[PDB]
Formats: sequence, structure tokens, C-alpha cells
Amino acid sequence: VNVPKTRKTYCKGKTCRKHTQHKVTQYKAGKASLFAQGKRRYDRKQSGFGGQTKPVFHKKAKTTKKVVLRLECVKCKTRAQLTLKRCKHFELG
Amino acid sequence: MSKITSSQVREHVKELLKYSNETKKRNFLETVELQVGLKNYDPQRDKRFSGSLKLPNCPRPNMSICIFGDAFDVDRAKSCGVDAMSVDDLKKLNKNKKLIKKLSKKYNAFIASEVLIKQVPRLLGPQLSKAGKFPTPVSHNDDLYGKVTDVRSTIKFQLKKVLCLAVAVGNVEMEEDVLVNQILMSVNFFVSLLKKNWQNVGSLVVKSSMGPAFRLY
Amino acid sequence: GRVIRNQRKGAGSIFTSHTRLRQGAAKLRTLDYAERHGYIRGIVKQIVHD
Amino acid sequence: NTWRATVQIRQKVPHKRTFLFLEQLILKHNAHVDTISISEAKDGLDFFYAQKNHAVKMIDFLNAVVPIKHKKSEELISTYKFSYSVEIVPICKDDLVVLPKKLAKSMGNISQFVLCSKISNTVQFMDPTTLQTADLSPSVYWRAPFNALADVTQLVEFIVLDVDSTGISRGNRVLADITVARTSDLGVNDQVYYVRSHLGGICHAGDSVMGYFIANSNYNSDLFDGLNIDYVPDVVLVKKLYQRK
RNA sequence: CACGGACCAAGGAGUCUAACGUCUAUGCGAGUGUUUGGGUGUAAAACCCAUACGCGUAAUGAAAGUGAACGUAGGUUGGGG
RNA sequence: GUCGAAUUUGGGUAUAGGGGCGAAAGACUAAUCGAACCAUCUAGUAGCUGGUUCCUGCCGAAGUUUCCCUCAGGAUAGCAGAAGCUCGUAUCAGUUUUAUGAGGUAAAGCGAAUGAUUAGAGGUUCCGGGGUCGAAAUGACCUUGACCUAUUCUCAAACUUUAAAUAUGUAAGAAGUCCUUGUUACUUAAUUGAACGUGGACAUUUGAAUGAAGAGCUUUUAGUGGGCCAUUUUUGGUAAGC
RNA sequence: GUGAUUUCUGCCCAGUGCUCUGAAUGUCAAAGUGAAGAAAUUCAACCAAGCGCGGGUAAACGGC
RNA sequence: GAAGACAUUGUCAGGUGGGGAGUUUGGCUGGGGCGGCACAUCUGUUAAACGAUAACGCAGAUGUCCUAAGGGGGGCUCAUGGAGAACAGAAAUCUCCAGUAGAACAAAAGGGUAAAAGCCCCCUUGAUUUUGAUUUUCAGUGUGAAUACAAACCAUGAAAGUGUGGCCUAUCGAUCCUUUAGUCCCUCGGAAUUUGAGGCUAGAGGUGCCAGAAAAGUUACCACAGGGAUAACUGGCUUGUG
Ligand SMILES: [Mg+2]
Ligand SMILES: [Mg+2]
Ligand SMILES: [Mg+2]
Ligand SMILES: [Mg+2]
Ligand SMILES: [Mg+2]
Ligand SMILES: [Mg+2]
Ligand SMILES: [Mg+2]
Ligand SMILES: [Mg+2]
Ligand SMILES: [Mg+2]
Ligand SMILES: [Mg+2]
Ligand SMILES: [Mg+2]
Ligand SMILES: [Mg+2]
Ligand SMILES: [Mg+2]
Ligand SMILES: [Mg+2]
Ligand SMILES: [Mg+2]
Ligand SMILES: [Mg+2]
Ligand SMILES: [Mg+2]
Ligand SMILES: [Mg+2]
Ligand SMILES: [Mg+2]
Ligand SMILES: [Mg+2]
Ligand SMILES: [Mg+2]
Ligand SMILES: [Mg+2]
Ligand SMILES: [Mg+2]
Ligand SMILES: [Mg+2]
Ligand SMILES: [Mg+2]
Ligand SMILES: [Mg+2]
Ligand SMILES: [Mg+2]
Ligand SMILES: [Mg+2]
Ligand SMILES: [Mg+2]
Ligand SMILES: [Mg+2]
Repeated sequence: VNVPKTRKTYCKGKTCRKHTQHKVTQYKAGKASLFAQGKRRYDRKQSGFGGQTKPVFHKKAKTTKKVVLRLECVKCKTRAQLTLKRCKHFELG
Repeated sequence: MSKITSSQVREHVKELLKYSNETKKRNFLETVELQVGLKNYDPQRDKRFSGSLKLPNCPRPNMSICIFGDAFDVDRAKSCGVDAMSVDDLKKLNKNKKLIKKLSKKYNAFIASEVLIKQVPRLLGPQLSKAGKFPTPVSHNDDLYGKVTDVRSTIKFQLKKVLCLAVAVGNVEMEEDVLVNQILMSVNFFVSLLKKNWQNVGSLVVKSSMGPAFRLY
Repeated sequence: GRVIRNQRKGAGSIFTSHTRLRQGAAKLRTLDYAERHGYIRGIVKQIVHD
Repeated sequence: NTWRATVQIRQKVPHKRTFLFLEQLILKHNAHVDTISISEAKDGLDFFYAQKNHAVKMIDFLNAVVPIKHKKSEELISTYKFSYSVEIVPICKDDLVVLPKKLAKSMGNISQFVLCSKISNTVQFMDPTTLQTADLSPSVYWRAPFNALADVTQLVEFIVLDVDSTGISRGNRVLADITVARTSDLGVNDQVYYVRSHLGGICHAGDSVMGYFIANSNYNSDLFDGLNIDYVPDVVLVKKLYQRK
């Protein structure tokens, strides 16, 4: 699918509150090790004797993924997110 | 790199503009180019990245772009007063194999017709792209003078087998603050183009085309 | 499974050596001053089966 | 309940390329001498046999042409029907594969990001970026199986702009380096790609070549996302079209 | 032609506890609960009692926090007496 | 069978339970051995089998819906009992009539447009699907089929023009009708409407029939969640108590 | 492992094992090293055996 | 005598390790297994003229595709046949007449559509923000999909209007854990500042056994708790003539 990298939509910033122009990028993610409560809990549960202690998922069925767009306002610098359907090829031409 | 309080580049640009024409008032060859060497990246192991980051500020006015096209863009090129070419002319150019390797040297670039560029891939044969002169297309309703201005002001960072990419980023003519804006734009484009957004860039140098000993970057 | 036979041979219960009719351990004379500096003479009295 | 032997050949792929090669080879050797009947299916076919001798020699013939795994099953009527379930390895030639890490390390320390280059009684993978092959056997596949990344439907076209070389060849394949562009924006953009490939001796500047475009791709694969980002390329080139007329 | 049963006597299987829901009875009622303890005794009973504490009389919010009358504590439709 | 030895045997001594010992049978280890015996944890757990103790009265079922690593089991709804509470002939019904909707099966008709599987001969640069090679394209090697070509009668549960019977939704008034004129931040060009009202008029029938064992409402909980047979209409299997 | 005597025990090291008088970073843990940071930390280089590459072995399993 | 700050010994770390330990080894099903998915969905038929209705019944589809193939406006008419025009010959381009759709509308089938929902152009981003109500499956829970308003901001058009993705009927996913967007936001409890962490509102990362365990065989050496198996009787068949 093709989506242009510019789009005029509504933004809910306190200064704008109207239809403004945004530019479009795609969303990605990160992670954290000596920070997050789940990781700090899992490591202590994992230490010692006993084995694995949590499930491990290996029965993947989907082959594609939904795509999320991040929109940044050119006059406000207030981002917004918008999800699309499942597609196999995506670009921002 | 992530930008580093550009007053050092400001003093370097001032020393370069006092080197050119204030200690050697040479003939008009103003081109204050920025040379950048990258560090900590393997050419074969990493992807060979490239982009073009065309700033409208111009420094190389004398350029050769033999507009290859059809009849209507030939008349448009004759109006814009630039060196054009014809269809039978390009057919003779692909006929004589030695003429292409010379016409790639008598020209400085090229600008093709969105009606004949999907043939320069095969008709005008190889070594044009090896000399990095693959023509950029121009439409049937866009301005030819504006496209020639853009093809004279369009700079392109490409990753070769060497980590020493240099670009004619400015002229030594004038406009210290506009030159500072050009240096900021080039540094931003290189830092965003590299894989690590700050760490990979090592060597930055200014040289006003005269083998000047004023880099200070 | 269970403990196999070559594993069982190391506890040494019914796998020890049968040493009743043996004449004694066969070894050389202890090194001392006479063998270290000169020589000494003995005599062989009997040649036996072990 | 009237045959006593059934052989069921299956391949769980929409585009059954290895299965159609197998059908051409069965038709070109005429191994279907003693078939009672043939049942079509969605992913293969069933051959029928009056005694199990022709069935086991069909298994013997199939065990040396294609990478398969077969299992035996016993039926009762109240004298015993037999059923032979044969599965072909669902990886066809010119398909793009990400390998498991331990298998890739044990199979010659090859890259995980490979291409299926030849199918025989075993299967053969090859790294297109550096010319290097590997042989995977059906039993070591079926010990812990995996799937392919992309099949031959998302092959996009590419226009070759320029060729170089590196000198290294391993016979029939000259590992070179070519600059290329897409035929959906060659007359639109200034976007060029630089691909180190094994289509160096076969390709010259100005023609069309099929490939995988990784930079426009939504891949949901744990083997893929366990890779590194910089060591996966943008384009993987597979084959040249070259239509005469 | 399913399983148990030769005959007789005796024994033999929804119990108790902690915390609860609905319904009923009783005592007091914006309150209610003496029995952890103390006083006393005809002595494991009965009788008497202080300060606390539990539940109820205020909700809502993840929290910081805020916290229930425009009016005969409102208008319309029915409504036993 | 063997009977002078890889013989037979007394006593002493050594090897102990996931251990021993085995010229090997999973053999033997105190009538116990594909992991001995003894006591305790221990009244181990059991969606599985058996049993479960006095009388009379009144009421009285289900084998079905949805979800569950569910199918010899649960939760949930239904069916049932008990406690009642607010009131007093309501406006209700496994029914008819009158009025007014919806349907596309039986029958008709195909020949009025759809009228079919089946074994169906060639016509190659009218198509060609792919499969194997190929330092690649005046590029070789393969076979289902494209298209029935100059063949019609033939008929339908997935075809249509008409169209029953049986079964099905709504209405048959007081929470109604009519006249007059109050509210509004909605609506109209408006003094128009829309919704809700004030005041007034209309009971011997208050707007078809027949019936009405009181009507309405709430809380709580049991068992059940293997069904089967008959007439009629049907689907799959020559067909069956399939 | 084979199973008195007699006679015959062919060829393959490729697959799986077992092995090593062979090359050198391909993978490469804790500890130690360096950089940025106020610091907790983050990033990077180096990196033992083993694995991988290379050689041996069939009266090893197999294969013809 | 030999060896020597090396072995040895202690702690952590990386390999190797059925020698040993513990555990597991889906469901439906004319018995299991193989096959298939009748396991989550969609169209026609079974299906007997409201709705509902089973079978490992039948004919097929789904895990996609699209910045236009979404939205608004304007102009035009499609398949096909006939008669004509140099090369022109089934079939190339032009002209006229007939043409109720026999064409097209991404994909299965069914429905719908002619100054259009089809074809060709012009402008665009309503495929936006905030949250309630309703319909289908239904326990009237969740998930998916859809309908009609309200309060904003926009598009298109002269305008009335239309527009909350695809003409309609399918195209998809909890808790826990990560991550992102937004709130001159709340907390770190002796008091502050800055990192770090935790919260609130709204999305993504996925469970296809699709209301959602993390999982290989063999037993003829076998064990336990239970449930089922035995003369032919078609509610009436069998004998000589495809
Ligand atoms: Mg540990
Ligand atoms: Mg001894
Ligand atoms: Mg009996
Ligand atoms: Mg008995
Ligand atoms: Mg008895
Ligand atoms: Mg009130
Ligand atoms: Mg004798
Ligand atoms: Mg021991
Ligand atoms: Mg015994
Ligand atoms: Mg019983
Ligand atoms: Mg009764
Ligand atoms: Mg009929
Ligand atoms: Mg009145
Ligand atoms: Mg129940
Ligand atoms: Mg039962
Ligand atoms: Mg070997
Ligand atoms: Mg480390
Ligand atoms: Mg090493
Ligand atoms: Mg030491
Ligand atoms: Mg082990
Ligand atoms: Mg085990
Ligand atoms: Mg089963
Ligand atoms: Mg069966
Ligand atoms: Mg019906
Ligand atoms: Mg449309
Ligand atoms: Mg819903
Ligand atoms: Mg989720
Ligand atoms: Mg399930
Ligand atoms: Mg389920
Ligand atoms: Mg048993």
C-alpha cells in the first residue's frame, strides 16, 4: 500500500484545535533491562534452581502485522497515532 | 555527529574567507567544499547507504548538462540556452562506443526526458553510472530552467568502497551566516544518513578549492 | 536402567584378586649405601612357581 | 475398502513447484504402471495399489528424487488396508529463507539469510551475498521444521543500471556487485540500490531482473526479528527474465 | 441367560467448625455489642463495670485531593387510607 | 539326561533395594521381584463402581441454549418448589371474526428469457499454464489443456411469469376523540409547526365474538443437562430394527 | 565384537560417529581494559576451551 | 631423593553430560490411526412459502488487495450485431443504425445499479476528533462487523445535498508482560533538586486448538478404576433364467 508522507488532519493541541498539516513516519519500538519491573521480577524468579518457571510461546500463526503511523504537527509539534489494516508491503512514497 | 556549538566552524569559515581573496586574490574559482570521512563502519559488512539532500544555495554556476530528450524538450532546452541532444544524435552516441566515454567527460552531468530515460539505461550503455552521471528525468510540464538550477544545486551523499566522501558544499564568495546554515544542513544530512546517528562521523574539513591549510573543524 | 558390570567392578567385593598361594611381592632390594657406592653379593637358593 | 494400499503425497504450499516437478518426473519415467486409480486433493494426490509391493517400490522411487518424510498406517475391515502418508519439504527453489541459528552455525557457519538454490533428494541453500552453499537433509529438516520468508509471488522487477565485479567465482556463478533501480520509480525518482550478488556473469546493464525488496515488507517472523538490522540487505536478486520474442 | 442377595442377631453412612448469602424470631434503635480484662460470688454458674475497639451513620478518584437543599427536600402520571 | 569333572556338597565369610548378583531367562535377592519387606507421611487423590435407616399430606420436572484441552464432568439460561408482598375483576388469551401486511414451497408453466454432466475428430507463431537446463537467447527439451470450431432432441432442490391450503405480524379507543389557547434555548419567511399541558364537551354500547379457575410483582433454592417411540414432511447410503 | 577346523572376507572417509604432528577470528562467558555520564548505568574493543574450516579412520555404524 | 610458586584445594563462570531425575506426548470421527477440519468465519442448496433447524451432506470461498479501487462534482454509454471506407486479409483505425444491460463494478456466490454504483476527467483526505445509543451472533456477556443521531473541524459542489473507508452480505484476538502517543498531569510516604522507576487515558507487539496450557515415542513384561463383546429374527428376507 502507498500512503503519502504529508496529510492535513485534525490535531487536538490547545493552540490549534483544527485541521492542520502533518508529516508521516512509521512507528517502531525499544526495550529496557535494568529498569522495568517485569524484567527485574522475571530475573529474580529465574535465578536459583528450578528450571524455566514461565511459559514460552512458539505457536505463531500470523504472517503479517498492522501498521501504525505517527503524525507530527508542523505548527504545534504534537504527535498522533493512526493504525491501518494488515498489509504485506508498505511504503511512504 | 550531534552538533557541537558551531562557532568553531564559524571561525574556520572566517579564516577560510580571509585565506581566499584576502591573502591570495586569485581568479574566480570559489568553491568552499566540505570533506567528511566516516569511522567505524565496514563497507562490505554494512549496507551502502545513499541519498540526495538538495540545498537551493548554489556554488557551481558553470555546469554542463547535455539535456537528452525529444523534440518538445529540445525546443525547451534551446529556449533555456543549454546544451541539448536529439534522438538520432543519441543513436549515433550509442553507435560510436568511444564517443560515450568522451561525452561523459566533456559534460558535467545530465537531465533526461521522462519519455526517453527508461532507455538511457540500455541505449546509452554503461560507465555513465560508473562515472556517476545517470540522468535525472524532467517532465513535460515542469520548468526546464528550474530543473537545471536544481540539477546544479543538488548534492548527493553516496557510500562507496571508501569512507572519505567529499562534497562541494559551499563557495568562498560571501554570506557567512548562509554558509553556516549550509554547513549545519550538510552535517545534519550526513548524521541522519549514517547508521549510528552521531558516533560514526569522524573527520570534517573545509577547503576553498585551493589546497588551503584552514580546516579547523 | 541399573548399574552395569564394568561399573560394578570398582567397589571390589567379588572382584578382588585371589592372593593366597602367592609367594610375596616381587621387588628389588632397597637402595642403600652398599648399592649406592659399591656392590653386595647374595646367593639364589631356590627358583619357584608363583 | 477395495485396494489394500494407498499412497498419499502432500505438500502444504499454495504454489506446488516441487510437486509439479515430481509429477513431470513420474510422467517422464512412467512409474505409474500399476496404479488402480488416482485421487486428486487440494495439496497433492493419492495413488492406489492392489498389493503393497508396488506401493513400497513407489516409496523407494520417491525416496531418491525429492526430500520427503513418510509414515505408515494400518487399517482394519473386520485383510488390512495400508496407508502411506508422504510429505514433501515445503521449501521450493528460488525461495527466500531465514535459517535457525544453531542449524546455520552447524551447517558451515553460513549466514541465516539464504536462498534455496537447488532441490534434489536433499535440499541446497546458498548465500547470495557471498557465494557459499550448504546441504540440508530431509531428516534434519523434519527433526525441527521451519517455514520460508517469502515465496515466488512477491518478486518485484528491477532495472540494471551498472555492473562491477570482485573476481571471485565458484563455478557457474560470478560473484559481482551491481547498481540497480526499481521500474516503478526509475522515471520518477533518483533512488538507486547497490547489491552484491551472484548474477554477475549472467547480467549486463539495461535489462530486467527479479528480486525481493526487503525495505518494503511487513515480516512477522521470530527468526527474522532475531537477526541484526545492518547485516540484512535491501534487495535480494534471484533471476533474469530474458524474453526473446 | 445384567450386577448384589444361604439364614439370623448386633453394629453401620450429610456430622462439627471458620467465614458468608436470602428468609424468619427477639432486644435496643442513629446507634449497637457486659463475658480481652476488672469487681464480686452460695464458686467453671449467677450478678455488676471503665477505657478502647468492631460494624453502622458519606461518597468518589490510580492518586494528589475534593466532598451532598434554587425550591413547602421539586414538577408530571397513578396510588391504599 | 549325566555320572571323574567348567563335578556334587557341609560349615565359615563377603556383596543390600534404583542397590546386589547374573555361562543373560528381566532370572534370582526367605511361598514376595520390569525395583523386596517393615512402620510412618496417610482417613494420599479419584470427572469412576456400590450403598445411604420412620409414616402421612400437598405441589411436581429434565435429557434443551451459550462457553469450557469439553464429549462418563462443570458454569449459564429454561423447566420446579417455598416464602411471600402491593392490591381487588383489572385488560389478558397455544381461539375465532373483521380489516390490513409479509412469504415463493405444493400445483401450474418451461417450448416466456436460464433448456443442462457423460464418452466428442483435427485446425500452433489465434494461448501456453507451468516444469528442467542454460557465463542466457536466432533458447533448446516436455506434457494437461486454450478454443468444439460445420451436432440437436433432451429439463431442473442450487431456473423463472402466475400462484394455494396450512402456519405468521399489527389494529379493533378513557394512556381516546373534539374545541379553545399556555410553555420552549427546537423548527418555520412568519403569528408556522413539534412535544407536553390549562380550561370545556363526550358513560343505559366505553366502539367485534367467546372465556377469565383472582391480577401484578420480588427474593431464594432443588433435581436435570445419556433419552426413546408413533402418523405426516424429508437428506445421505441398493438398502436395514442404517 | 565374532564364535572349533577348512575356504573367502571386494570397493567407498562421502552421511552419522570417533579422532587430531593443521590454519587462524568466524562464533566468543565471568573477571579485567577503555569512552560518555553527577552517578546508578550505557556503549566499545579484547576474548579460554568448545563449535565451525581442514586432515585421519570401515574386523566403526552405514553405503555399493 | 623428586617437584615447586606450577600442580593441589576453595568460590564463581562457559562448554559437555539419557549415566541419572522429574514431566508431557490436543479435539471431532460409522472403532482408533492415515487423510481431512465438518475446530474461527462467508455465499447458494439441504430447509418442508414468517423466523429457527442436523449429518466426515453438496457446489465453492477467507487469514488478502487499494492514496485510489476512499470522498464530492461534471460529461458520457456498455457487451454485441448489421451496413460502409486504400493497403486490410477472423481480427488494427474511422462513420452510421440497432442494442433493458446479454458488459463493467479487486476476489467465492447471491443481490443491486443506465443523464449510474459502469467509463473518462477536475478537486481533495470524513480511512479526522470526542464519547454515548442501536442491530446481528446472543446469556440479549465479550470479540468482529454494521446502522442512525449529537458536539467540533474539514472536503466537494452554483446549489440542494453528500461524505465517520471500499455498492451490500466475510477479510480477525483477553488478563499478565514490553513499547508508543497525550496530560505547564499524580506518586516515590522525614524535606528538597535532577536522573531512574511507578500510575492514569488511547493504540501496537498474540494466542488459527481462533472465550486464548509452555510439551516426543514404546510396552507381548505390563498395572489400576470402570464400560462393553458371543445361535440369525430383516416389524417378515431367501430359490432357474446377464
Ligand atoms: Mg544460577
Ligand atoms: Mg585383598
Ligand atoms: Mg443374578
Ligand atoms: Mg451370588
Ligand atoms: Mg452377606
Ligand atoms: Mg419525584
Ligand atoms: Mg572314572
Ligand atoms: Mg553404591
Ligand atoms: Mg522367592
Ligand atoms: Mg447408586
Ligand atoms: Mg398434580
Ligand atoms: Mg414443482
Ligand atoms: Mg383536558
Ligand atoms: Mg446446571
Ligand atoms: Mg449423566
Ligand atoms: Mg567420516
Ligand atoms: Mg563480557
Ligand atoms: Mg577459540
Ligand atoms: Mg597455583
Ligand atoms: Mg543425560
Ligand atoms: Mg527419562
Ligand atoms: Mg479421539
Ligand atoms: Mg472412522
Ligand atoms: Mg424459513
Ligand atoms: Mg468505488
Ligand atoms: Mg456486539
Ligand atoms: Mg492486544
Ligand atoms: Mg481450545
Ligand atoms: Mg474454543
Ligand atoms: Mg490395562
